[PDB]
Amino acid sequence: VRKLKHHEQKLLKKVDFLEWKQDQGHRDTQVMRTYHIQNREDYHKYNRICGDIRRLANKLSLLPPTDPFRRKHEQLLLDKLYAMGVLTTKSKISDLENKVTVSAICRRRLPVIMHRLKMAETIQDAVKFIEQGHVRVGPNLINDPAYLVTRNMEDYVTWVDNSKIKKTLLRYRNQIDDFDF
Amino acid sequence: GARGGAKVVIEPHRHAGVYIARGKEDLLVTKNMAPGESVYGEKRISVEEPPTKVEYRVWNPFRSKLAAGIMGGLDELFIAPGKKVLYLGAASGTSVSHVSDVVGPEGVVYAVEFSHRPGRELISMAKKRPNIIPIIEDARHPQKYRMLIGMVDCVFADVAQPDQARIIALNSHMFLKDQGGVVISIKANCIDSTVDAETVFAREVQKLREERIKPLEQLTLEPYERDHCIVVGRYMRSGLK
Amino acid sequence: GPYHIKYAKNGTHLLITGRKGHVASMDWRKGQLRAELFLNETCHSATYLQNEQYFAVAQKKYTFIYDHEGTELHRLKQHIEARHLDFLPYHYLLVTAGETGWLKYHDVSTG
Amino acid sequence: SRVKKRKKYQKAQKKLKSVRAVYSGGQSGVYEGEKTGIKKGLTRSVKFK
Amino acid sequence: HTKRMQHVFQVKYSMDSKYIISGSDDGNVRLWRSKAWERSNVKTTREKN
Amino acid sequence: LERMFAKPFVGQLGYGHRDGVYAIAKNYGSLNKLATGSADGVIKYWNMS
Amino acid sequence: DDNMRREVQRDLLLIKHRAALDPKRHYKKQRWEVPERFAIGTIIEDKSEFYSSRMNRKERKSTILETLMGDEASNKYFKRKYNEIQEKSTSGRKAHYKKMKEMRKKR
Amino acid sequence: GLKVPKAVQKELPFKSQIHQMKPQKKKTYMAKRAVVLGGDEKKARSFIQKVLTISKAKDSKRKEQKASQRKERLKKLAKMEEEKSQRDKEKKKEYFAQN
Amino acid sequence: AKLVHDVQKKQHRERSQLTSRSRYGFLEKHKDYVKRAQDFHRKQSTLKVLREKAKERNPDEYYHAMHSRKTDAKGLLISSRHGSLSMDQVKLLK
Amino acid sequence: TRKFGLVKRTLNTKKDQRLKKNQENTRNIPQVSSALFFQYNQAIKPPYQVLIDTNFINFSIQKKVDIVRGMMDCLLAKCNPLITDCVMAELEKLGPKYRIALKLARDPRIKRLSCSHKGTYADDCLVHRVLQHKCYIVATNDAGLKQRIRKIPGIPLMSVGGHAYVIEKLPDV
Amino acid sequence: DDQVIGKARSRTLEMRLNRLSRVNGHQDKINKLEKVPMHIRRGMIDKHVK
RNA sequence: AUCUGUUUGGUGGAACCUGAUUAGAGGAAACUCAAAGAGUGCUAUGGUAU
Ligand SMILES: [Zn+2]
Repeated sequence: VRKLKHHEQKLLKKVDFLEWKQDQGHRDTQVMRTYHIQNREDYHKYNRICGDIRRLANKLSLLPPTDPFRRKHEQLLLDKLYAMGVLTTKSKISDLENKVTVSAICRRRLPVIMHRLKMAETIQDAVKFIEQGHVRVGPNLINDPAYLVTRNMEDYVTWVDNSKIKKTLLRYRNQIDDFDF
Repeated sequence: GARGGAKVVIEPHRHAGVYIARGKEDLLVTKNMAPGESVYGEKRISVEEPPTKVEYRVWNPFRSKLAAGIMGGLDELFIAPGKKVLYLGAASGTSVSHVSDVVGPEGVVYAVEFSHRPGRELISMAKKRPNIIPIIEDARHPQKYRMLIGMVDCVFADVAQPDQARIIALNSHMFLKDQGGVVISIKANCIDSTVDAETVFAREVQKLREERIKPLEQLTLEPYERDHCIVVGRYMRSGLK
Repeated sequence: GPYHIKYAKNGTHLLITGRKGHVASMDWRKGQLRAELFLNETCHSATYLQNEQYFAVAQKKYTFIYDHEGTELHRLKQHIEARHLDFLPYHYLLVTAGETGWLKYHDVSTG
Repeated sequence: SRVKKRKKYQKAQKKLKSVRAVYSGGQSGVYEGEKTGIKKGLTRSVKFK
Repeated sequence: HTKRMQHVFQVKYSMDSKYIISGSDDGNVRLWRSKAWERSNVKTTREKN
Repeated sequence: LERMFAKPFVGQLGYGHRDGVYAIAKNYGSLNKLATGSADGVIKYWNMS
Repeated sequence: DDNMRREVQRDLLLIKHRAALDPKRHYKKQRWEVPERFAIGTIIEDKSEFYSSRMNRKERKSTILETLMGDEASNKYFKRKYNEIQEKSTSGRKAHYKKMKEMRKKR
Repeated sequence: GLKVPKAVQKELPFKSQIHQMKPQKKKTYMAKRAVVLGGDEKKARSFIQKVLTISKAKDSKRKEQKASQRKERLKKLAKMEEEKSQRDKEKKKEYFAQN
Repeated sequence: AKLVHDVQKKQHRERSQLTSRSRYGFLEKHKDYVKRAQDFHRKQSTLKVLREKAKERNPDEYYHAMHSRKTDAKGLLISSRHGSLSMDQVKLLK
Repeated sequence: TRKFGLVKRTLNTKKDQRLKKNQENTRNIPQVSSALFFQYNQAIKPPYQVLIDTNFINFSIQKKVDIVRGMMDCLLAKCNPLITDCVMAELEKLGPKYRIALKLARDPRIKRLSCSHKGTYADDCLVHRVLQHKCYIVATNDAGLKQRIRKIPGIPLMSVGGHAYVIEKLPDV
Repeated sequence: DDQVIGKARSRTLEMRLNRLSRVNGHQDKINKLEKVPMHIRRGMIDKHVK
């Protein structure tokens, strides 16, 4: 629509064809762009998990502070998330409500972890390599760019043995050994 | 400093139609409409361009007050290429010729003068510059030459009279366009020698606001001139608020 | 296939939605394609909003509003499994119904 | 005391030139251009608000 | 009304019926529009209709 | 629209009177003329244009 | 033109750094990146300025650099100043280091 | 200047690999080809070198001058800031003595 | 300066190297020593960082620039001095 | 041929022009007045032009000090009082209680200055005028305004205190 | 304090914390009414006063 | 010169630190297709309609 004149704007203050309140600020698209998610419902599946963690954290909070059950379950929930890598630190219990976010789960996706491990220059580039079958976690080749890598599994992410990518790395350093391949 | 055979680098000024000639010294220069001659003996710069030989004229701030305005850094000049300008108080071609240079062949200048002895010289310079309309008539009575002036994009007034505030208003009402420019050169001795310079400038600005001219800026012309200031304003007929 | 077709109110533009998820918006007289989406989902129906610039598509579980070029603008979370779409042009109201048996009116202008 | 105030004043005149321009009689001799150069992108001008 | 108006003692119309002249005891004579939403400019035929 | 365009005040005549205005007379033959008087004893003739 | 004749290039490089040409001038502060449209011109004096502000043809040169080096005072000044800077820049450098290691040798 | 050991140099990440340039010893054909304008132009190539050397040193000295007066001035200001700070505390004790 | 004589603020002249040791060089003073200590620590600080970067290097790091770039048999990077001529180009040059 | 890493097209808030937030997106150094020799205003000479602030008229009535006499007594010179339209607007705006102030403020000796800015805030108007022209004395008792005028160099500042006016930054006294 | 559970424990803690804050914390910042649109809030106040 | 080694310009851009940006950054073509912004031109003329 053309830029509204002064008198039209006053009579049409709330009209917005491109931003609605139910969109929640397009937090959907923004997080998808940063981490290059391809399935439009992957954010909302992550969100529903984040909500359930937050629901339990509240229900634990309302329980009395000295209760052994409260302390036990909260510690278990902190360790589990930290092991997954969603939570960077296990110290403060407020992190369950403040620092549990969809972006936290997204950052553990295989495309991003390669980018942090510098196996790729960019997230978009790293996604292409997964779809090309160059990336393995352990001895299993992975073509799904939504593989959530736990902290312990992050050590086993590596190129495939015969990948052309692996040959360029060794060739660039003049360390290519053709017996291995 | 700027001797005869010395070479210089000509580059454009921030204001359109004005150029700077760099070197050991910097000179404000405007392109010559009538090449091969000087109107008041200024230095000229000749440039070969593909080849035709273009010529430039040096603009001396100590002789023309408008040039002193450029040197001090006036933010806005409504004198620009392709704009009609009404020059009141055109004693001779010392400054009108330079104003004629800036507007270009497309624009025009209406030079208004009262005394006849300089008028004869103003006509003589005018013949060399086709885009100058010389009006040898009293600027206090704009009606006498209404046939000879159309709409003008800006009004420049260098008239040295105590009642210049009335001269600027009457000419602006008849000929200046809405949202048009007004540039005035004020000499405090001429208006009121009894009182200090600042009061006259403050007093003069008030008259312009009364006359529906919104003052945008005032600049003092030192060190080139003492007791002078150039006030640039916009003629806001609709409202000054 | 199969394909569901809805013309614009003034008849200048055509919107076809394949069942397997092929949505195309075009100007059929001059043979100009405005947008073509290959959503890998089950599309049921689509309609033009106030003009050809925007159109709505009833996908598997949510209705989506799209731009003239095919860029998504909103995901209507409140509309669930809409199977029929209609637009009241003067009221700027979008209407939906489906397996939930809920009739939902949505104001395009205010959202 | 007189000598010290003489030198204090002449020193003050020098500083005033740095703060602002001061009229110094105008032009002396042929106009040789602006010795210290022209700045295209600076306005020393006072704007009404 | 206006906070600067203090006691209306005289009210009159312009002879064209478009304006109101008011005189208070504060010492000012004010001008008002007879119809606040109307404007005095000549309107194009499309405006008028 | 009528409300947000309702701008009745247009202005005031000059600087007004020293004391309150108690007598206003309009010229019934001329549109833009007015005569006013104040308790100070002064009477003025205005050009409303 | 893209040819950017070296005579023209040196002229503009001699105006970006004009503050150092003469030790008594001390111009204002400005940057002067090379403009994308400029021209080179020669001043033409008035006939009334024959004695005051006119240059002799033998002194006239096609380029500013030609006239500047033609001067003898400035040419002398740069030789003095440039040599002084070299002494400042060459103090304590490799040549100095070798001497200190040479004295430690008995001869 | 620092000389990185080759063992550390060899095993460096691609982003941080120091570019060390080896000197050329076999004369390149282009090096044997290029023509150098001598005589008059030599006098016009030294001179520009002489001018630029003065201009840098002049700027590099004036820049050091600004940093010298920058230090003395801020020391003067921090004293003024200290006076306005302690006196600010005094006023807020006198005021809240009333309240 | 308050309650201080000018005699109190007298420059203490600073000595020179002995003649017997004159071969070795200039007797360093505290200001001279400070320049050495800072210089060594500045280099050592960077050299420590480079060693740490070597230790944490990921062998699998891949950058598309690896194709254009080349390395030495010693393992050090090779970089072109200015950054081959076809026969047609050579014929014109000759 | 198909491209890899295909993603659904969606509205990009940060870079889309149509959205309002993205749609929206010669240095000047004012000359130091030639009328000022460091901190001494050489241009100001008798008779003086004085700008009246709204508080000044009220406090003048408080102490039974006539505007013309109090000035002409304080500076030993003819003073030309000036009341701007903003100051008059504020006085009218005060209400019936301050009607005495309005009638004195309209004394014909007190000249009037037209103004060309929408707001009626007088403090800003006076501060702008003194900055442009260094030819006015500011007559005010407001604490906020006086401190602003003090920072501006060479602006004599007049106030009403005790039994008569007081002038601060005017050497000729 | 050990027995109390549910909303009462959440409301109890907030009431205690505010009370301690009022002594030293500035009135503007300690207590901030939640943002509600114009038309709604007059509705809530009018009914509540009723 | 198996002399010397500072400076100017060009090539290259390790570490630290700072700033901005981020589905990495660009480039070329046009009687191509769209969505917007600014200015300008045109008797642009029913105050109550032959
Ligand atoms: Zn005002």
